[PDB]
Amino acid sequence: LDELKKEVSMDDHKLSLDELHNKYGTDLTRGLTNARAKEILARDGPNSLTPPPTTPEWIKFCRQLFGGFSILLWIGAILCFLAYGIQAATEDEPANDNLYLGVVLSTVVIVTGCFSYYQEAKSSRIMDSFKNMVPQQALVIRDGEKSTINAEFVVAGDLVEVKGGDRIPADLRIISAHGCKVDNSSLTGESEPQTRSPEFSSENPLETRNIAFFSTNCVEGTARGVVVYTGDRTVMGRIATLASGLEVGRTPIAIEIEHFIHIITGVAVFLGVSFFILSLILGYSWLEAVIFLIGIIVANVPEGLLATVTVCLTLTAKRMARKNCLVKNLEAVETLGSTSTICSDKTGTLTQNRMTVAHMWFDNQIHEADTTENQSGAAFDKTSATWSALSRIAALCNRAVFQAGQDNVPILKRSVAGDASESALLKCIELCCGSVQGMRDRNPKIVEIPFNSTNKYQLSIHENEKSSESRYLLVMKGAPERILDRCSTILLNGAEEPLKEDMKEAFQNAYLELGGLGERVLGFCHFALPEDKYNEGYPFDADEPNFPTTDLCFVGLMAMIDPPRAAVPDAVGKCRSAGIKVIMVTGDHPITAKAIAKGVGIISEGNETIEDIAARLNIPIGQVNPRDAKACVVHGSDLKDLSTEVLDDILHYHTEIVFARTSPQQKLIIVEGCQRQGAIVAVTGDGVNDSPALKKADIGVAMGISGSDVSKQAADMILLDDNFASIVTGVEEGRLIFDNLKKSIAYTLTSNIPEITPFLVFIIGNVPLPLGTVTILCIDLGTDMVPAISLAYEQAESDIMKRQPRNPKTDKLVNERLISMAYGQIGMIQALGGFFSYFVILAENGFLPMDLIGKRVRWDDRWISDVEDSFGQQWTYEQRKIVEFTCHTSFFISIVVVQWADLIICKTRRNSIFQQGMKNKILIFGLFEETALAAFLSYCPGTDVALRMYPLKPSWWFCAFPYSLIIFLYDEMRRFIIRRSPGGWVEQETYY
Amino acid sequence: EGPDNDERFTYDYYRLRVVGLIVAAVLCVIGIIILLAGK
Amino acid sequence: FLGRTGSSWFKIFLFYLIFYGCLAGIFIGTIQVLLLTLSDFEPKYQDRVAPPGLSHAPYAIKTEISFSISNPKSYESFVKSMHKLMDLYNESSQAGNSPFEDCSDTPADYIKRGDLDDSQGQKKACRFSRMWLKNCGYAEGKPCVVAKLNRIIGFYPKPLKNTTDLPEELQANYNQYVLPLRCAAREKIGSIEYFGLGGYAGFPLQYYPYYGKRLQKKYLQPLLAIQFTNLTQNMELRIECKVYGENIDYSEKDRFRGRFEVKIEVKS
Ligand SMILES: *[C@@H]1O[C@H](CO)[C@@H](O[C@@H]2O[C@H](CO)[C@@H](O)[C@H](O)[C@H]2NC(C)=O)[C@H](O)[C@H]1NC(C)=O
Ligand SMILES: CC(C)CCC[C@@H](C)[C@H]1CC[C@H]2[C@@H]3CC=C4C[C@@H](O)CC[C@]4(C)[C@H]3CC[C@]12C
Ligand SMILES: *[C@@H]1O[C@H](CO)[C@@H](O)[C@H](O)[C@H]1NC(C)=O
Ligand SMILES: [K+]
Ligand SMILES: [Mg+2]
Ligand SMILES: [Tl+]
Ligand SMILES: [Tl+]
Repeated sequence: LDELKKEVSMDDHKLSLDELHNKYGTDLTRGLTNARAKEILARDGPNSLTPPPTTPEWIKFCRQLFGGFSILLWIGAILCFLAYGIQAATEDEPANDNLYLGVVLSTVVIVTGCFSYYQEAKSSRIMDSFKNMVPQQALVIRDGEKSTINAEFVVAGDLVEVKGGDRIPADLRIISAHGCKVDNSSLTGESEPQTRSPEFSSENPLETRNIAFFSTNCVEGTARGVVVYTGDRTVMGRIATLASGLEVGRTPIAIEIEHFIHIITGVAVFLGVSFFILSLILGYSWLEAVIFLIGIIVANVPEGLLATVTVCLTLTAKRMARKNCLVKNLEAVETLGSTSTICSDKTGTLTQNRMTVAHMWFDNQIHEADTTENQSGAAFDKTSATWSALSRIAALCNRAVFQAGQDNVPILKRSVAGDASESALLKCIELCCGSVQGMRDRNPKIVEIPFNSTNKYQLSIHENEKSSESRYLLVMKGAPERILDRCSTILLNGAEEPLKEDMKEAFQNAYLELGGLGERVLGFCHFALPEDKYNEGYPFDADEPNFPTTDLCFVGLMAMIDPPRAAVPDAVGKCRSAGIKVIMVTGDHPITAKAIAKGVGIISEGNETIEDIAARLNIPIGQVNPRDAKACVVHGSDLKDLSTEVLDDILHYHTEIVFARTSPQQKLIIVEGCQRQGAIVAVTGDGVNDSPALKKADIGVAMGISGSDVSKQAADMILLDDNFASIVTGVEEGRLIFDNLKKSIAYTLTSNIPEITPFLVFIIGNVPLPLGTVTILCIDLGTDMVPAISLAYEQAESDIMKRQPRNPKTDKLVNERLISMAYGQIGMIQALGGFFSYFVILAENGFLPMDLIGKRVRWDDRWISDVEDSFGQQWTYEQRKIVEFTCHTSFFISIVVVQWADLIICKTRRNSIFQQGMKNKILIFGLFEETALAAFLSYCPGTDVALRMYPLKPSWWFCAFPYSLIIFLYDEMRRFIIRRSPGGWVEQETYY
Repeated sequence: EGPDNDERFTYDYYRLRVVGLIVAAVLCVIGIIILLAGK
Repeated sequence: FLGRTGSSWFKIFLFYLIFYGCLAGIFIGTIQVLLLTLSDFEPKYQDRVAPPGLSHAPYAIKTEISFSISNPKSYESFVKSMHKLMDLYNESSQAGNSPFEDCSDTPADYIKRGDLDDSQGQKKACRFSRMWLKNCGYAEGKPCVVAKLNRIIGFYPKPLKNTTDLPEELQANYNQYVLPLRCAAREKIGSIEYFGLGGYAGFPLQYYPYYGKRLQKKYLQPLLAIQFTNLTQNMELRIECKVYGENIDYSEKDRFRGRFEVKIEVKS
């Protein structure tokens, strides 16, 4: 469906003005007829974007109500009402058991539904942001007259007019223009104004001057044009549809959840029906056969687990909110940890998005300035008298000014009225020479010649601030070579000197080096005009050369670039140390893209492209073995004629990849290419041209300050302070939460065994029921909750940023090793500790373990109010039941006591508690509150009716203590083996 | 005692409950103290 | 295979065999020590049987015994359980001076055979003739229910003293030696008739205290036969038999705590 939109567009900028009118039945001068425009409206439809059909929240909520655990809990809830129905008909049961348990279980499903619904959130308003880029109104020429109309009423063929400050209402063929410049950052991510004129200037319509696009704005001048595309058919309207239309897809974390749901659901249905038939064979009435099944359901399903996961995710997202990293989708909290490839935009993401002075060439020396936002570098020069001469030209031969009321904000961050290069120079001098306004007050400008297309220079004449002179100084800047052809002397370390071929060659060298760094280079020179030849009232003519512009003194060079953000180089290296592959994907030109790649460490030192090898060896590129080149730089124009299989080979064959001059669909294609190889991919960006890629990414991260509204709609995560170091933190947090989920899951599952085994022995042994159904829910929904959550606050056991990204195909959240430990080893020890306390309670009340076998028949018989114990005493029905429920209560408390040790062992997968310590305060809180809850549930009056919880005698609490301790020792010995031999036996069997 | 051994079939479940609830409360307070050591 | 290789499948079996073996051996060990802390003659706790339960022979479907006099197999169900109990009180079962003893044919005081020790043989229990149960196949019309006080080791059932007012106000009040049992329903549409030891409507105190199964096997607890020769027919009659005493109490939950709940209906 969207495969059409993933392709590069076709256009009609090659046609003549006249020819273009024939195609659209239009007038170049009079414009369309009121009737013809209305006709075309009904024909083509409105100049608007329609949002894609969404899935209502209704269906979204209910889709969770049927996912493995909820299905089993539904079967339980209904099976409760089943047994209740069968009762209400047969023998009038005045009880509330099956009825209430059926109500409780149905509530558990609904509430669990809210948790998973909260986790599976999708806040997407892509198409809405795009719609915000179409103006409310447009100016059209109809019947030879200009009028404002609803922009939706704009059709292909009419004559539109735009001017500085307004949004392009539709894709236009420029037919007339006067000084028109446009901001195409929507399509390129670059905000430098692009001229628009009627002349065709490139085969590529996205590069030609005679096309203006919807989603962009006119920055200055005026233009008229013929509408060629409207609504969804515009270049960026298609990007809108592509972006808004892209299928979301399941996250890595989501896939893991479903996976263990299958496992646990599997064992549940297995043991469920395996013992349902095992009971009927033993001659159990279907009346009972279902009651046992309900218990089996409740025992096997970890009722509180899915909600635990959600809370652990939420708590991890809260910590990241506190580092200026907003998470829109709870699952995106983990994806960053599983990320193996980052596709990053350059401008406004890796870079500050601001022309900044990078180097200066004066005194036959290359000086480097500090490009960082917060200025974390050092000085370059202050002493040289040459510097002050260059500094003066940079301030004086400059027409840029700071906007009013910025004195509060830092120099480099403040808004400037002017072109990017003049702003850069302004901020450079203001920083290291103080107020520039001061320099422009001490040296009043009397005449100037602003930068001309033809002159290729800008000159200014000022009254020298010096009192002993107060004469006229000439300054000029422009193209380095043009400035050179106008110089005779060079200000070396203070004093001038003739411009010999020697210094002239050093100039060329300096010029070539700075240009090689991808930096824009300017020349600077001045000339102190002779006093006798220029009186204090001498008039200077700016129109006609009234003053010399030759034999001037060359002062120096200055170079500039849109520099990396301070934290970016280090963040890139850190991603790469964690084994994450970092690719650059930018709409910017290749020379600039490549230079920043080396600056931030995308391309490491020494690594070459095929083009680099060819130039170094002075040989044809076809003569170069492409396997000798680990780095590559792909232009979008070449990308366009490559198949995906060939794109896949590029991705496979290079470690250091730069995709430059890419369109928005091309970014999507590169992302998909990476994913196709089985990689989890993150995208980082800030422009509307990142929207499709951000949507398709497993996780999209947008910049918060510099980011466009669209990009932040398309993302899963926002960096609110533009701190790229947050990606590094995000991946670290993502890995940590993945491990801690394992700990929390194992902990929760472990207590399933002591809830399952009592029901089994109840059938096979014919003893009184050791633990009840209600009692199970008091564990999974009550006591285990806070402890399970607390594992989310566990510190790393080792340097997680030192390991490679997990293999999502092999490294699962819940594997066989977890089940073996939780179900086969620790849970089994917990089961016994439960049974022990059960036998203790009964034996101390007169029913010794031996006489318990095959007694349930008489025990449950409501009409036998005289059962004989081991000592020959006789018990009524309600009397023995009180002891039985007291058994449920102590078995319950036994679970809590054995979960104490389990909580401590689940703390660490490898390390010892004596190494990791007990610095998790939430965990300790869990221990205290868990025990408080259990005690309250046993001793609070009335709980014997609502939950069948009975007061325990002090000695009862200590039954499971020896089992709780064996768990601690056992797991500590086991992990001691793991560490002592990384070999594999204990490791490959039990290492979560 | 002999025929007056009524205490043999008696248990102070009332005191046990009072003590049990005291303990539960104090464990609840202790927990808050440790948690609130930083919020 | 599914998971691993044969070598791995073996090792995982050798482990869980030794592992579960140890766990079973430990579990058994903790059961040993538990038993080691317990007496053979007396249970550690008795507060959960404390107030004695009162149970009868007619096995009630739901605290009810409804049947038809004009039908044979209508009551043959209740006669099965009635027979089961009384079959134990046979004279052929009580033979010789061992381990039985002839006790007062009239309600007497308690009998202490020492302590709950094995320092003596089987503590000798009082004989009880089912022949003390006058009038009661059994009552084919108007049932002859048999009551019973639940056995508790070392329990001395103490009758109420005639200090103040009483339900069966002072009638045949053998204050010193009889634990009374008065059945009731207002709703007085019946005819209560009690049979027992010495002809009294109670339990003779000479059968106490019970020394337990280990120290007193073949021991016989006193019975109290109750006959309802009611002149009514074809209606549910809620009859409650209540025992009175210093050590006797009741509960709204446990409807068998020192009392009966019988729903007789001679629907004939
Ligand atoms: C306990 O006493 C009952 C009294 O009914 C015995 O029942 C006797 O059963 C035999 C054989 O079935 C009959 O011939 C008699 O008529 C019954 N009564 C009597 C008085 O002998 C019963 O057999 C006795 N049980 C034991 C174990 O001795
Ligand atoms: C109540 C009692 C009788 C039930 C005992 C169940 C035992 C036999 C179960 C419980 C957990 C189980 C193990 C759980 C995990 C694994 C790892 C997997 O890669 C192979 C199977 C294996 C090794 C299972 C084998 C059987 C097992 C040990
Ligand atoms: C009980 O049986 C005796 C004979 O043993 C008889 O005289 C008497 O009438 C019976 N009593 C009743 C109330 O039927
Ligand atoms: K995404
Ligand atoms: Mg950008
Ligand atoms: Tl469970
Ligand atoms: Tl659990």
